[PDB]
Amino acid sequence: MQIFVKTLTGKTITLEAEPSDTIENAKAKIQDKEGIPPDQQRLIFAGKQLEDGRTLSDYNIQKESTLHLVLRLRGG
Repeated sequence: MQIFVKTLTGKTITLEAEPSDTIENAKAKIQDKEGIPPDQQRLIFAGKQLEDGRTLSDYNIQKESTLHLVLRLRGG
C-alpha cells in the first residue's frame, strides 16, 4: 500500500506497508526517513490515536485503500 504521513513540520513522507503491518513497524519506517525515534513520535490516524502492538488493519487500512496519518513531534 501507498502510505502518506505529514509530520509536525508539514513534511510529506511516503512509505510502503501492508494492513498486516504493525503500528510500531510503521513508526520505524518513518524514522528511517524523518530521523526521529518512535519514542518522540505521536502518530494519529483520522483523528484516532494509534496504539503500539496493533495492526494497520485494525484501524481500517485495508488493501488498496487510503490512509490519513497525522504525525506530531514530542515537545511540539
